[PDB]
Amino acid sequence: QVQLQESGGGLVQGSLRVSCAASGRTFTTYIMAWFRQAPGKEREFLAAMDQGRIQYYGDSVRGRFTISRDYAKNSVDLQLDGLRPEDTAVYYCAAGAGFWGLRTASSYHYWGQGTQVTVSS
Amino acid sequence: QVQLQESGGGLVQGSLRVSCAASGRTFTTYIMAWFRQAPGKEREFLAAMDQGRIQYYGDSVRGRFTISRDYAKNSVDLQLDGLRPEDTAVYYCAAGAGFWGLRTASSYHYWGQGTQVTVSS
Amino acid sequence: RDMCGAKTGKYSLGDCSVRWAYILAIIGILNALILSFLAFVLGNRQTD
Amino acid sequence: TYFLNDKKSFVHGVTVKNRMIRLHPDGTVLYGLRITTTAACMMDLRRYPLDEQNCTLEIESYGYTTDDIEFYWRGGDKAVTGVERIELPQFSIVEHRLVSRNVVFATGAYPRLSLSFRLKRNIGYFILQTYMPSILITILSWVSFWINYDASAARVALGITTVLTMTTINTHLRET
Amino acid sequence: NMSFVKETVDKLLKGYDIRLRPDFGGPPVCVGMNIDIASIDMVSEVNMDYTLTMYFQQYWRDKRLAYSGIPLNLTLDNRVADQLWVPDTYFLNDKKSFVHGVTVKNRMIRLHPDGTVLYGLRITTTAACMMDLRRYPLDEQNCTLEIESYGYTTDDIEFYWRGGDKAVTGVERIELPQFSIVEHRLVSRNVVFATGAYPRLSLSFRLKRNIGYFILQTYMPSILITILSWVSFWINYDASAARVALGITTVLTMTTINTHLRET
Amino acid sequence: IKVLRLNSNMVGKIWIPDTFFRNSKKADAHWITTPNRMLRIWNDGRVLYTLRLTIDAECQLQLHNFPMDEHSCPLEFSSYGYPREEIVYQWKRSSVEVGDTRSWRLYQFSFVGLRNTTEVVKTTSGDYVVMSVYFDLSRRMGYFTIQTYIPCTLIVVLSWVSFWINKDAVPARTSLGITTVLTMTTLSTIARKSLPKVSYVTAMDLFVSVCFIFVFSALVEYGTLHYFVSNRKCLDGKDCASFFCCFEDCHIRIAKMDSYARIFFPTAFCLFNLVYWVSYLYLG
Amino acid sequence: GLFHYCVGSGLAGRELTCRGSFTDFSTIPSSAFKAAAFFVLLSMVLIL
Amino acid sequence: IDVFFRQSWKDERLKFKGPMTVLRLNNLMASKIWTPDTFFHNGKKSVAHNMTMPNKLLRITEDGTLLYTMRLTVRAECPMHLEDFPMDAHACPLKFGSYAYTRAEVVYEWTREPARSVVVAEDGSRLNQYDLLGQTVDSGIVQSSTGEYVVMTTHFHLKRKIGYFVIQTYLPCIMTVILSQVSFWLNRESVPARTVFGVTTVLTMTT
Amino acid sequence: FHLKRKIGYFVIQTYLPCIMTVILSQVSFWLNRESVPARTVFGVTTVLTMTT
Amino acid sequence: IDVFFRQSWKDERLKFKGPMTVLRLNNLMASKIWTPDTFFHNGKKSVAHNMTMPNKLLRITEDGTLLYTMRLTVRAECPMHLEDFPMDAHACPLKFGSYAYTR
Ligand SMILES: *[C@@H]1O[C@H](CO)[C@@H](O[C@@H]2O[C@H](CO)[C@@H](O[C@@H]3O[C@H](CO[C@H]4O[C@H](CO[C@H]5O[C@H](CO)[C@@H](O)[C@H](O)[C@@H]5O[C@H]5O[C@H](CO)[C@@H](O)[C@H](O)[C@@H]5O)[C@@H](O)[C@H](O[C@H]5O[C@H](CO)[C@@H](O)[C@H](O)[C@@H]5O)[C@@H]4O)[C@@H](O)[C@H](O[C@H]4O[C@H](CO)[C@@H](O)[C@H](O)[C@@H]4O[C@H]4O[C@H](CO)[C@@H](O)[C@H](O)[C@@H]4O[C@H]4O[C@H](CO)[C@@H](O)[C@H](O)[C@@H]4O)[C@@H]3O)[C@H](O)[C@H]2NC(C)=O)[C@H](O)[C@H]1NC(C)=O
Ligand SMILES: *[C@@H]1O[C@H](CO)[C@@H](O[C@@H]2O[C@H](CO)[C@@H](O[C@@H]3O[C@H](CO[C@H]4O[C@H](CO)[C@@H](O)[C@H](O[C@H]5O[C@H](CO)[C@@H](O)[C@H](O)[C@@H]5O)[C@@H]4O)[C@@H](O)[C@H](O[C@H]4O[C@H](CO)[C@@H](O)[C@H](O)[C@@H]4O)[C@@H]3O)[C@H](O)[C@H]2NC(C)=O)[C@H](O)[C@H]1NC(C)=O
Ligand SMILES: *[C@@H]1O[C@H](CO)[C@@H](O[C@@H]2O[C@H](CO)[C@@H](O[C@@H]3O[C@H](CO[C@H]4O[C@H](CO)[C@@H](O)[C@H](O[C@H]5O[C@H](CO)[C@@H](O)[C@H](O)[C@@H]5O)[C@@H]4O)[C@@H](O)[C@H](O[C@H]4O[C@H](CO)[C@@H](O)[C@H](O)[C@@H]4O)[C@@H]3O)[C@H](O)[C@H]2NC(C)=O)[C@H](O)[C@H]1NC(C)=O
Ligand SMILES: CCCCCCCC/C=C/CCCCCCCC(=O)O[C@H](COC(=O)CCCCCCCCCCCCCCC)COP(=O)(O)OC[C@@H](O)CO
Ligand SMILES: CCCCCCCC/C=C/CCCCCCCC(=O)O[C@H](COC(=O)CCCCCCCCCCCCCCC)COP(=O)(O)OC[C@@H](O)CO
Ligand SMILES: CCCCCCCC/C=C\CCCCCCCC(=O)O[C@H](COC(=O)CCCCCCCCCCCCCCC)COP(=O)(O)OC[C@@H](O)CO
Ligand SMILES: CCCCCCCCCCCC(=O)OC[C@H](COP(=O)([O-])O)OC(=O)CCCCCCCCCCC
Ligand SMILES: CCCCCCCCCCCCCCCC(=O)O
Ligand SMILES: CCCCCCCCCCCCCCCC(=O)O
Ligand SMILES: CCCCCCCCCC
Ligand SMILES: CCCCCCCCCC
Ligand SMILES: [Cl-]
Ligand SMILES: [Cl-]
Repeated sequence: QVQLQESGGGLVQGSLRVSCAASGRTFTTYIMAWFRQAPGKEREFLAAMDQGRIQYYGDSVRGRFTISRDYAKNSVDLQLDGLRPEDTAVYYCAAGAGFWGLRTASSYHYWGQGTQVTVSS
Repeated sequence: QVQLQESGGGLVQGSLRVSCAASGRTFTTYIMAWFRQAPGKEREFLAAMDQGRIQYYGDSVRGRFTISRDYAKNSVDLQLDGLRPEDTAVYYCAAGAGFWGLRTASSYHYWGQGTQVTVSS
Repeated sequence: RDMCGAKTGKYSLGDCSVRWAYILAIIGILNALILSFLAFVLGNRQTD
Repeated sequence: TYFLNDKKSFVHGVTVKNRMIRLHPDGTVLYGLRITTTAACMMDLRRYPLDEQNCTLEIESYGYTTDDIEFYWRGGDKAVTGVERIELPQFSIVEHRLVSRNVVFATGAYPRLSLSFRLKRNIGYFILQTYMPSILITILSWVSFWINYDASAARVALGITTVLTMTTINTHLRET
Repeated sequence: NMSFVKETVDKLLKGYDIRLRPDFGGPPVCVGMNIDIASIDMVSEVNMDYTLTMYFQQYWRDKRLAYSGIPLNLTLDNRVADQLWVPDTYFLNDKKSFVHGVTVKNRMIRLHPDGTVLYGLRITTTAACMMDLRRYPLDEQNCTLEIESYGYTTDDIEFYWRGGDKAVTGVERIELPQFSIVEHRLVSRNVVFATGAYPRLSLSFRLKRNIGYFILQTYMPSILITILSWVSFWINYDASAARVALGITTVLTMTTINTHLRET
Repeated sequence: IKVLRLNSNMVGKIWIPDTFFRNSKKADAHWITTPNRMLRIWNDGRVLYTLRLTIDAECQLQLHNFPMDEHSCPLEFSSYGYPREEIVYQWKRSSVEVGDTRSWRLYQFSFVGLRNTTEVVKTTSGDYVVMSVYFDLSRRMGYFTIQTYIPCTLIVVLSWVSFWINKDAVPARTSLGITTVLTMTTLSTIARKSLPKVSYVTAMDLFVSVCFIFVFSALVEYGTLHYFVSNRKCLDGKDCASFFCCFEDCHIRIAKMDSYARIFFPTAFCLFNLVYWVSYLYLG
Repeated sequence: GLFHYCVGSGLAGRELTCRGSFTDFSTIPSSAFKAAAFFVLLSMVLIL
Repeated sequence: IDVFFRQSWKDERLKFKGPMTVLRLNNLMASKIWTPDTFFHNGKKSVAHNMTMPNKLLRITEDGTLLYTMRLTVRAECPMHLEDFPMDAHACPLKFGSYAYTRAEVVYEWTREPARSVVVAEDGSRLNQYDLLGQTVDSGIVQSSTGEYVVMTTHFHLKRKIGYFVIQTYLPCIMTVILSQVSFWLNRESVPARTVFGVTTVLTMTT
Repeated sequence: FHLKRKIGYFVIQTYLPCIMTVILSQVSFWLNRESVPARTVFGVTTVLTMTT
Repeated sequence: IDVFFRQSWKDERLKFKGPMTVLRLNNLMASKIWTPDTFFHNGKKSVAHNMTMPNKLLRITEDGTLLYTMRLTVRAECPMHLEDFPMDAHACPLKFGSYAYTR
């Protein structure tokens, strides 16, 4: 059975690094992505990285968040810099084939449990 | 049965021509050679001609004797020029596929009766 | 028509001529009919 | 530079020649090419399909001896990248290795670099293809033992059919 | 004499701008085209393409290349085609093509006194032809070659079939083992892309597939196998081994021949 | 100096004829190690230009008599650009030479001979002198005899073996007949593989088709025998129908159909083989 | 003949171009020729 | 995939005043000027057609705007996950960008908005066993040993058609199973016949 | 260059199948003569195997 | 057969005196100087490898001795006599010589 563990901090005043490790399936040939869900708002696409090491970013978080992948360890990491109060949300790791997507959540079949992140001024 | 019929002069005081016609098998696709054996001597290589009209000669007879082939008639001819009384011997016609050979008698699987040649000064 | 000429037509030789195979086929017709009657007479002769 | 064990290679030429020249102020030249090359890999298939294969690329200098050119892997073991992202369907890359040495010919000694991969063949495809049908046919061949001795037609038909199926499996294997 | 011809050719080639078409600022250049179909080789169902060898000849007028005092059509060496301007013609549905190059580039360039240029090439091209196989092997297939100018719009270049409907020749001398050329057609029109409108000539063939091969290969054995399937009805009902053997044999053979056929 | 002997450097420097091979599907020169070309210029202005070529030339084959077929494949060449009024080709005294004819790559064919010709072909650009060399090739029977003829005859004999089995051996004889008919379908299918998909019957097709009828007639013979044995149960002044036809007696003599077939089928097959081979080898 | 036929080119020589084959009815010149060839074949089959 | 690949860029060195605003020049002029060194990241072996001539066009506007289009046949890698085969669907990429120029040197952008910047001809479908449901257009960055490069990507979403495999494998298997199950209706004393059923069906399923 | 063909592949893939087919055909001599369908199956299947 | 094909010959025109006894030069010099026009009589579409650069080397000695080597994938004819197949043995030739220059 496939699992996507996540790890990272919960509260910042700010820089952070949220990591995601996959088990039960090698995602070398899949796109690994990070999504974000704030309270009440719908799930939105933060970043994605492809087998060709090509990186796609959302407009809201272009130039701030940096996605990377460790293919040997089967993991995807997201470095977060320039945090703001509206960045408070649950951050989700996902893996998929990118059918009709690379930006739609429906294209990703495997999802992590989510990690809370909060920014306090 | 496969045979090689040899013809040519036997006595000379000189130029001479020895022909060797093959019957019973198509020797066009086999390398065809001429050998010499005086009494109390091992069969030595004089000349040969390949399927590609390429001619090989021994160092003793290079430039003196000339080998030619008629593939339509399935025959090999040897023109002997500059005959000398050290040249008297039995001349053999041979043919075969040249395996580990093309200069050794062992590689030729077909042989003729042989023709005597003598030079008198 | 190209081989023989314009005068050649249906049931008409024209310039061309019959060769040995056609007359041999006619001979074959005659021989076949003769052998057919010979076989009939032999079959009715065997019973006697 | 040339690849000794090459058989057929080309530089990609769309939209232009996939080639890069970059100069630096101190006279340093970076020269990049995008190359697809078919390299010979002689495989020992005695343990096939439970076999491991060494496949190497042999980079060498043709006209320049060690007195003229000296090769090296810049960055050491980090010189070669992207092996971790390769996902072959039939093989798994156990490891890769970089070697630097000198090779002597009649014309002189030349620098040699070797990039070698160890490939372990996957067994699942062969289990689905050959092993499991053979096991199943061998199992079916034992059904004759539960049939009476006087049912000669049935028992002989079953045995002959099992033999024929084994022959067809072997045939379809050898054709590929 | 040859000295005068050499001087005339050198004068024509001196100061000639290959970058500019014959009337760069003027009205469009009219280009006639004709084709001699040497052969059609491999109408492939699996690849959905056909290979077509032809002599493709273009005809136009370039007043820069007009000459006088030489009452001859100067057939020049094909190397000068590189120096002269020629249309940027291409085949849209091409997949793989080349100009034959033995003993030299099979290319012809001929100038006339009034500046007319005749430019011939020996071209073999593999052109895509998507075939509807619903009625296969009783199907009839349209296969086309789509000649078009790439860079020059209708404002710059016009295409026409030289000689009208007689522009394409050699269609009747083609022998296809599987197909018969029932008809060929020539069309001329315009095609609009985002970059502009371009002229388009189209040479279409209609191919009827021959049925004798399939009658020999598939239909007859299937009918004969069905008849041997019927043979079991005259066998005694208690001959279970025989009747089951016949039925199983015929059924599995029909499956086998169908599957073995429909791989190609 | 009477002759300048030169490599391929000046081939592009001097004028060269634009000779091209008309019926070439694919041709290419040789460039290893250097271009396989040679030039020789004599003091009188005679230029000799030689080059090595490998040509894949089309040859439309009529395979009606396959594998007893013979062909005369052409090789045509002419000037591409220059019409007959500008360049004229001509064969030399001994123009087409060959080395070892039967050491070539012709596996399925044997080289009988060759003949050269010249003609004028009219095209849109003009009239061109076309120079042709026809090579006569005759197919060899060995491979196809191994592959198709021997197995088909052997399967027909295997069908004949059914006549000697006891008619009460219903599954045995039925399986034998149907299996022979299967192996014929397969032999027909594989006999066509070497050929293109032509839409006419060849000699091999006719032979395999007749072998099919002989194996089907055998199966139908056993079916009829089994059904009728077990499942069902005026110059003479003679009347013409009695004289000629047979209403007397006749069927009744149905159990002896195996005895009839044992001699009938081999005789029919032998007659068919005799007429077939004689017609295809000698009379045509 | 019935299906096969040879014709000369007409340049003061033999040069007989030969075409026709009963195994391909497309090459037979006419339906009457096809019928005649079929009937002669049937006769051969009967005598054999 | 066969494409007209159009690029456009500003070159102030090539501005001119003349009788016409746009010089629709021969493709030979393209080689005499700078052009982008665009290449396909996942391309395997592509062809730039040159029959009869190089299938390129170059057009220089008076203001210095250059349009440069090429005709290409790109054979690109489309990795697949075949666990749902033949009921699987894929998103085949087509990714291109500069080979030598990094982000600070050359940046690619879509002429129109990305959805309309990639157009597929209505009659241009050479697929046999796939349906091209649509395409999605995007762009991103790639980090390599030589720097950062802009990579412009399209993803063509293909769905396999199951009819071929239904005819090829599923129906033979289904009728083979039914053929095997037919043997249950024969009497138990027909041992050779029922054994023939079983063994022949097993052989057919193995094949 | 003198080359000698290696026989092992053909021994594995042609000679042994043929020898086993011959042995399988000869096995039928040990069955009772009244096993007509069984011995016919032996003969026919071995003949077809040899043909293939 | 993949080969380093090496040739060598004297050319008096290319004599020199300098710091180096041998000039291990780029292969571009081969197109500029004369080289033998060797070809394979029984060859069939041989390949001169050109990755990354043309796999050739040229070396000029001070006395005018030229050494000229090239990497090739020669593809030659080996006529075969399959009567004793698979117990058959063959002798595949490799024949080469000048094209334009006689003995
Ligand atoms: C579509 O796009 C295609 C790709 O762009 C395009 O194909 C290319 O077209 C061009 C132009 O037609 C071709 O270029 C010509 O090629 C001829 C040789 O062709 C054979 O070889 C090439 C590879 O060429 C190398 O090898 C030959 C043989 O030794 C050399 O002669 C070449 O210089 C070259 O050498 C380099 O590469 C080698 C490795 O490959 C190295 O070992 C070597 O060291 C060099 O680095 C093959 O590609 C050809 O095959 C393809 O094409 C054929 C024909 O269609 C097909 O059948 C086949 O399937 C392939 O597709 C083929 O094998 C050259 O002879 C020719 O050059 C001569 O003429 C030109 C002018 O036209 C001169 O500029 C040039 O200098 C040459 O002339 C000199 O040399 C000759 C020969 O000795 C003399 O006779 C002549 O007088 C002259 O001598 C003088 O100068 C010499 C120096 O220059 C000097 O030494 C002399 O002493 C003297 O002073 C030309 O290069 C190109 O090969 C095509 N293919 C490719 C893949 O690029 C296609 O046409 C386009 N289509 C359309 C419709 O537009
Ligand atoms: C796949 O399969 C291929 C084929 O077998 C494998 O190839 C071989 O890999 C081994 C190691 O993995 C290679 O051996 C190495 O060579 C290096 C470098 O040698 C060069 O440089 C040295 C320093 O300049 C020089 O001295 C060497 O010269 C000779 O010297 C040694 C010592 O005297 C002598 O014994 C050899 O005969 C050398 O020829 C050479 O020019 C070397 O550093 C390696 O050494 C390890 O072990 C020594 C033990 O003494 C230790 O001292 C070192 O520090 C080091 O720890 C090692 O010898 C070999 O050359 C490769 N062969 C070929 C043909 O390429 C490949 O490895 C396999 N890979 C995979 C992934 O499966
Ligand atoms: C094989 O399969 C292909 C693929 O389908 C077939 O290709 C088509 O062939 C037909 C011919 O049978 C082509 O039709 C014609 O086009 C010509 C020329 O037309 C362009 O011509 C005008 C400019 O010169 C232009 O105005 C036309 O315009 C539009 O045309 C009309 C309105 O005018 C209308 O159809 C549309 O609005 C178009 O947008 C055109 O673009 C034209 O002259 C033909 O008409 C003739 O017919 C009219 C009656 O309609 C008659 O009055 C005239 O006197 C004249 O006789 C006809 O419209 C068609 O364009 C081809 N399509 C493609 C995509 O190539 C091919 O025919 C098949 N051949 C075989 C052998 O199987
Ligand atoms: C006792 C006697 C029993 C005898 C009964 C024997 C049974 C014989 C019937 C076979 C049915 C075959 C299916 C026929 C209908 C469907 C055939 C069809 O139209 O094909 C596609 C659907 O296929 C599909 O996925 C559907 C595939 C389903 C095939 C199998 C169905 C189950 C068969 C029954 C189970 C065994 C019963 C056991 C009884 C003993 C259409 O695609 P669509 O246009 O959407 O888009 C295009 C793209 O999907 C296809 O190019
Ligand atoms: C579907 C198929 C199922 C069949 C499976 C049945 C299972 C039982 C079989 C096991 C086979 C084992 C394979 C052995 C390997 C094959 C044999 C082999 O090649 O070994 C060589 C000897 O060959 C040779 O003498 C060549 C000749 C070998 C021929 C052996 C056949 C003997 C037949 C006797 C008649 C009995 C009649 C009995 C009837 C009652 C060794 O030499 P060497 O290393 O130098 O290489 C030189 C160069 O020629 C490559 O070998
Ligand atoms: C492997 C077979 C297995 C089953 C065998 C069963 C037994 C059968 C036996 C014999 C007759 C076979 C008939 C075969 C018919 C072949 C199919 C057929 O009729 O096709 C048409 C006729 O083709 C042709 O040239 C064929 C014309 C001649 C047909 C007859 C040939 C001689 C047969 C003498 C038999 C005597 C038997 C005596 C037994 C004792 C062509 O249409 P289509 O539009 O494509 O043309 C396009 C055009 O351009 C091609 O030139
Ligand atoms: C492999 C060949 C074996 C030949 C064996 C020769 C034995 C000849 C003895 C005479 C035939 C005979 O009377 O017995 C067999 C049957 C009649 O048997 P019965 O049931 O009436 O007692 O007789 C018949 O009804 C038909 C006999 C046909 C004999 C052979 C015909 C030629 C076969 C050609 C093979 C290529
Ligand atoms: C489609 C027929 C296939 C071959 C059938 C072979 C077995 C035929 C047996 C004799 C049939 C004629 C019997 C007539 C007597 C009756 O009325 O039943
Ligand atoms: C047991 C009787 C069988 C009677 C039929 C025998 C037919 C055998 C035909 C074998 C193929 C003949 C090939 C001949 C080739 C040639 O004449 O050169
Ligand atoms: C004129 C078209 C004739 C088609 C013949 C088809 C063969 C039928 C065989 C019975
Ligand atoms: C299809 C051939 C059917 C043959 C029937 C034979 C009947 C014989 C009645 C005595
Ligand atoms: Cl005929
Ligand atoms: Cl597809």
